[PDB]
Amino acid sequence: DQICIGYHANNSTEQVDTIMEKNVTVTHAQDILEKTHNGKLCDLNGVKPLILKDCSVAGWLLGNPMCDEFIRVPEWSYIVERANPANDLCYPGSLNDYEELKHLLSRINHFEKILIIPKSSWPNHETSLGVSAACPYQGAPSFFRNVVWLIKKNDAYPTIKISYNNTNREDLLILWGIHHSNNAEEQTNLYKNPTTYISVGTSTLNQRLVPKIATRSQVNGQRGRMDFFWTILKPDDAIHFESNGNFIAPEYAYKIVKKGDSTIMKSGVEYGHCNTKCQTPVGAINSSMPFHNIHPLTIGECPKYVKSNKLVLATGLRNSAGFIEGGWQGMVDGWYGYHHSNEQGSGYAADKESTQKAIDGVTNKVNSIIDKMNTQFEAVGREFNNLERRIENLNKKMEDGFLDVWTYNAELLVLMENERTLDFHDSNVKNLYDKVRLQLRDNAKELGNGCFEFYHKCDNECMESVRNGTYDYPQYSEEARLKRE
Amino acid sequence: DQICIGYHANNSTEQVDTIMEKNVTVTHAQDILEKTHNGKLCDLNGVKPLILKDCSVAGWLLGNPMCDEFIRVPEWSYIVERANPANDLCYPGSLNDYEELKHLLSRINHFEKILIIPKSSWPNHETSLGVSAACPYQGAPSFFRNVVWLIKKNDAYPTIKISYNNTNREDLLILWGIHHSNNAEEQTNLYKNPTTYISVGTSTLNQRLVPKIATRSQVNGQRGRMDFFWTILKPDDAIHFESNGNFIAPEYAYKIVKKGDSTIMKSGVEYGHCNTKCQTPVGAINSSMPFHNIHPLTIGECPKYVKSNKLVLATGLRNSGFIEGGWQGMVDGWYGYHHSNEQGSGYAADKESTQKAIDGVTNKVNSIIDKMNTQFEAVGREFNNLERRIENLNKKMEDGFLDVWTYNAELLVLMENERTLDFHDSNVKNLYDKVRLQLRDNAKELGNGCFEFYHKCDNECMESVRNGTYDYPQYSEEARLKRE
Amino acid sequence: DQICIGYHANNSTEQVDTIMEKNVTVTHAQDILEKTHNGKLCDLNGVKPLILKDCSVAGWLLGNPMCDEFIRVPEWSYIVERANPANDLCYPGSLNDYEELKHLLSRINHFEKILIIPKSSWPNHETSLGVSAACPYQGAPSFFRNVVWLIKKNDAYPTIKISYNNTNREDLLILWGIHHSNNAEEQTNLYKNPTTYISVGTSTLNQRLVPKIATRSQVNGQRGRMDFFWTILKPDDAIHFESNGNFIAPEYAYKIVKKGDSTIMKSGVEYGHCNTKCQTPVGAINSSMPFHNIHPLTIGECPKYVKSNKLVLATGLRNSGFIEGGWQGMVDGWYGYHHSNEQGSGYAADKESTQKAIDGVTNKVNSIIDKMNTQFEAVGREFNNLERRIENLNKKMEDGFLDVWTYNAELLVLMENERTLDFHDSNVKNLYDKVRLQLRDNAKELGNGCFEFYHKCDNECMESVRNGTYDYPQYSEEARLKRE
Ligand SMILES: *[C@@H]1O[C@H](CO)[C@@H](O)[C@H](O)[C@H]1NC(C)=O
Ligand SMILES: *[C@@H]1O[C@H](CO)[C@@H](O)[C@H](O)[C@H]1NC(C)=O
Ligand SMILES: *[C@@H]1O[C@H](CO)[C@@H](O)[C@H](O)[C@H]1NC(C)=O
Ligand SMILES: *[C@@H]1O[C@H](CO)[C@@H](O)[C@H](O)[C@H]1NC(C)=O
Ligand SMILES: *[C@@H]1O[C@H](CO)[C@@H](O)[C@H](O)[C@H]1NC(C)=O
Ligand SMILES: *[C@@H]1O[C@H](CO)[C@@H](O)[C@H](O)[C@H]1NC(C)=O
Ligand SMILES: *[C@@H]1O[C@H](CO)[C@@H](O)[C@H](O)[C@H]1NC(C)=O
Repeated sequence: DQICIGYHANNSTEQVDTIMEKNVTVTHAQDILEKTHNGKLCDLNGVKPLILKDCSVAGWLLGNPMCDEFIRVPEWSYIVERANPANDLCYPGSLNDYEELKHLLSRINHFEKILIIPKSSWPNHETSLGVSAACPYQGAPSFFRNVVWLIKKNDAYPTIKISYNNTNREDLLILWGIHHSNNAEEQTNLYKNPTTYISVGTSTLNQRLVPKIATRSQVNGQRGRMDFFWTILKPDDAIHFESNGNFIAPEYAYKIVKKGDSTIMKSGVEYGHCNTKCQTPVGAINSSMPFHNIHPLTIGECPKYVKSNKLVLATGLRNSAGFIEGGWQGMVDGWYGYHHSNEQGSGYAADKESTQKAIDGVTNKVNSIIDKMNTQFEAVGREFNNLERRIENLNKKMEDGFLDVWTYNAELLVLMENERTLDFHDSNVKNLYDKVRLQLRDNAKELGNGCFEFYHKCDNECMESVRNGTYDYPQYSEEARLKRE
Repeated sequence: DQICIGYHANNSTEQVDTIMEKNVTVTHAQDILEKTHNGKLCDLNGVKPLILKDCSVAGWLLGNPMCDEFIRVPEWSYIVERANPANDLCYPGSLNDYEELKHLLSRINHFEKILIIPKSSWPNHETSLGVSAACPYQGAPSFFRNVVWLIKKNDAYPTIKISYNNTNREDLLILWGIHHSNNAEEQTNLYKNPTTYISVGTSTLNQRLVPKIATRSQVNGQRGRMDFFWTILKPDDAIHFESNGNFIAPEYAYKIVKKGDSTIMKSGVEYGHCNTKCQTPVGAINSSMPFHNIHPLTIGECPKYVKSNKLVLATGLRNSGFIEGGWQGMVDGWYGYHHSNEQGSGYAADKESTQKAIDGVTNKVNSIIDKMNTQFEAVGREFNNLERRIENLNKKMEDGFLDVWTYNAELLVLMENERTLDFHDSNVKNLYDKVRLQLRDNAKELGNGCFEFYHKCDNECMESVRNGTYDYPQYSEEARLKRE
Repeated sequence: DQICIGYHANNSTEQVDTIMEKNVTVTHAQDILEKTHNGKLCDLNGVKPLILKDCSVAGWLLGNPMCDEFIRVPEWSYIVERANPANDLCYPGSLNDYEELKHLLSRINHFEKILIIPKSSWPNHETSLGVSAACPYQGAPSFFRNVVWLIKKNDAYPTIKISYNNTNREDLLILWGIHHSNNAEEQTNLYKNPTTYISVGTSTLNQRLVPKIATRSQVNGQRGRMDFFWTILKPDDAIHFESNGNFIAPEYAYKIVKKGDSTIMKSGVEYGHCNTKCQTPVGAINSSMPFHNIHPLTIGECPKYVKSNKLVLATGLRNSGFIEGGWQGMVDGWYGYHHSNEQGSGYAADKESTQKAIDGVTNKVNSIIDKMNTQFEAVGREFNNLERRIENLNKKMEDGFLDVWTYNAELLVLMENERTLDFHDSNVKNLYDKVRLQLRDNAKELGNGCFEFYHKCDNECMESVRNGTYDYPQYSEEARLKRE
């Protein structure tokens, strides 16, 4: 007749690795790595992205004829540009500080196109003949919609002096430009004056733009260039333009309210009509998990990116070395338990108030690991041009350096803490074995099989008494002494 | 008679968290995070900062007539500016590469102003009428002091050619400027020449400045602009100027000796006459702790910034077995003995086990604290309105380090608090098993962490249990008779 | 007569630290810090570096007469420059975006010089008279090899109009320049037109360079300057030039194909005809270790730089318990027994317990090593003197990761070293308990980790305890008679 102390077992094929042991098969386990994404672009904390479809920020702002998605997205959380946007700056040219404009325009609380300078304001200039084939609507010469290309009237280009005073109590992104002619004849056939200039003036702005007339290669059919510039006119300031020619003048402008920053996501996944806290270029994540293996370029309150394919914590115990050779599959109601063998019956009876302390403790470990990184911050990817490659490497080295920090720390944490969990189970069961012993030492033989050879025949009642620690060895003393000497 | 094994307890309400348990009351604790700061701007490693009051670096450098208060301080460690300096450039304009000059001048080991180009070097030119309302000394029209605004003399502005050969064995910060007019009438009225230029050339510098005459909105009453430029002249180089107008000419210059760098601190906190190794915009830290939560924009050998409000390490044993009782009566050691015999009762601590634990617990805390080995660096924010991308790259960096340090500092505390509390438990068990091995069968293992002496033990054999000098033969027969 | 439980000891003087215990001498150890290099510059993953001996990238790209080691390498993994290169721009001047060109040229998969504008293309200009004493070759005036300094012919400089269509299926790096003359007399002597220009135009380039005729300081004996500009002409694009004068015309251009990035290294070390995955300026690393203390500025897949001088993990046994005592005589194992009987005294080891430990501590060391992500390709970057703020940003990042990696590594060693020692203590105690249950009421627990056999035990009887097959009945009555 004997009683034994044991640990739970099940059908789990789940494996965890530890610092000193690999491919340990455990009963229960929880992966702290989120590997799933919805596959759709979604809203970020309630606000909808500005999905410029085959358009660029420059083409959308200046008003490329081919771009016809609604300018009326009043607020956005991030801009979604396709990589290599199809339609951008139809007339060959540039936009100064495109990348800084895009950054400002990444998250905008209020975007309202207003007309600041009417086409009626150019009485001595022609507003209808500033078109090019390169910028084409329905197979006809057209131009940028929100900017005007002014040419001569009656072989004359009288000097322009104009001003717009922002009266709107809201900042204004005003876009203007210069046309670079290809020859002196082209200069005198669109403008009339040979030497030209553009002056732009605000409180912060002093500009002098002179055309560069020289032979250039042809892009989109034209050997001339249009270089655009921008400023943010403050609530009560005036912008002053002066030109004797070569002026792509502002007609429309944009009201800007700037509160918060984001990035331009480059992706092709469709808007899924959803909301998320974390947005990847390939999908969106809904998770409290601490780490993720999806995409480096994430926007929102996102998990930390690591290179791991799996990060399996151990929420349970081993499946079938120590004094207790194996696990009892038949035990169902507890992790730690007793086995009573006597004449009345032999069965498995688990010990709660030991399993319960274990399940709460291991659960708190998992939750402490998951929640103590509530350091989740708003973060984004970035964009740098082809003459900022050195700054790009700083970004790559920072992003890669943080990756290697988390990947090493996370895996070691999993390996270190999983070992402690498995030994915490081995320590917990010995405390049950030691509690049963030290209460019946003389009456049973410590076989070391995890079992005690009960010299005294114990009924089902003293089994529960041993479980409750209420075994009186005087009550059962001599029946064991007869088997003893 | 019986002898008991147990641990110490006290009045402390200090609570610590482990990775597996929360709100665990312990006898002693240690927070490894610093929340206390001086509340004053102290000197950094012996050097007093350059506190500019309602002054910007540009206004202090160029000589804003309202900014001349801090003219003679030979060296400094960091520059203190208010968030919105009120004086700055009286005549509207700019200073090229301002934020790089600010960085260069954040830590200077020698600054001295010298007269490089006297006002007597400008005959045939006028040194007296270059004054504006925007720059005001005692309500009177004035202008920047360290630079000169030359204007025409006798309705003529002769082209001037001037050179300065630095001879001072130290580098010279030379500033100069161009005045952008507003109309052709303003130009001729100030400099008879209509088309103008400023050529500036050193060994490293080739500069051509031509004025931008155009209408602009007004600020500080003037619609014109003064764009300023600077260069560092190496100790045996010369700077060569040439202009036919619009030349804001250097009069004074500064000897620079830069042997290190810091940043500009934006703060209005008063100057306390103190010394510190770590300074924040809100105060100074002299802690040796690894982590801190005072301010992000620290400057110096500072702890690591974390988002925690508390980081409490367990240095005690009150909570977290079959010995589940903590003796509040024991007042001399962490682990100890309790003897109950017919002679009396008493508490006595195991000094060996207690001191071994104390020195080990103190090493665990000292390991975490002293292994940090922080480096010196400054965390100022020094990027302009068209440099926002670099500004975010700094933000993601210093926020990415926040998340690394906070997550690791928190778990380190949780992880090592568990080991500490189980270190205490196992140290208790070692005392129990020590006592058990001596009393093989001469006493009964009660199971509550105590032993029931079968024989009778006086106070001196109780001391034999403490000293490991218990004689099993002496009480063996007496105890054997006690059984049955 | 007695059997015992203990651990192995040797001559090892290796000292490690734990979180609670300092300077503990162990039997076996392993340092996870790499502290050695080969002292030579090696190939990076099978690709030779471009070693510009006392040459700058400008002096090699432009044809400095003394730097003109024409390319023998079609590709390179990184560029090795000296700290202060000695040749560079012989005629004083500048190269636009020099630091970004050095990033692009830092790793090149294929590089081939080609003649794009033959000197036969200039029939109305003098291609032979453009030399200077600033650029000397073999005692004679020379100039840059890969560019032509066109001057006037027959007191006439007709406006230049030239175009080069790229037809090479590869991108072309083209370099041109502008000469800044010192006076109007010099301008009319070398060129004839007094007001000049240089227009350069591709699909992505619109440029207008005008000379800066002004007095400058004398560098390399010349007060003139030559400012060079570069572009990358895409495979089916044309560059267009137009110059009134002051034109330093492209003669030779370079084919560029670019597939990776790898910084420029400043080292005086000599090439060693070797290959590595990790390179430092001091030497090259051949390590699988997680961390290193060799040089901050590495290139390749490298361990992590830290400030530590040693990161010694413990794989041994000594001086971790109350089964204390080390047996120097117990070779051939880590855990085992000491048998003392009339037949003699000897040691024996528990093979299964020892092997389970050496495999456990081996995995611990290999887990700390293998979980390292072997980084990526790496760099030490370079910024110029008006970019000191970004340098500070790069400094903060590199120094920030140091403090992160050092602290995490050091404390990881301290934490895992404690439990490695406690792993041995608990494994020894498990052998003690295994023997005690076989020796039930046949010996007495002395408490020092040794069992005094009540009966008399043979040599083979001792072996039965190790074997796990000790018959309590066979020696039952003898021990009862020895217990009085
Ligand atoms: C652990 O299991 C995986 C999956 O079968 C296997 O790839 C790996 O080799 C195993 N680890 C060891 C040490 O055998
Ligand atoms: C711990 O203590 C604080 C203060 O009483 C209490 O608000 C908090 O709920 C407690 N946390 C837990 C898990 O009991
Ligand atoms: C624009 O209008 C406001 C109205 O108060 C006026 O103060 C201002 O002078 C104008 N701003 C200019 C010319 O900068
Ligand atoms: C300045 O004076 C010294 C006197 O020896 C002279 O060598 C040096 O050339 C001068 N510097 C310049 C730029 O002329
Ligand atoms: C130290 O002990 C080992 C065997 O344990 C032996 O091989 C080695 O030679 C000894 N080292 C020295 C310096 O004596
Ligand atoms: C540990 O060993 C080193 C080298 O012998 C010694 O400098 C140091 O003082 C020792 N540490 C302590 C706490 O004794
Ligand atoms: C260059 O050559 C090809 C083939 O003749 C031609 O199609 C192309 O237009 C040329 N490009 C330029 C910019 O001249």
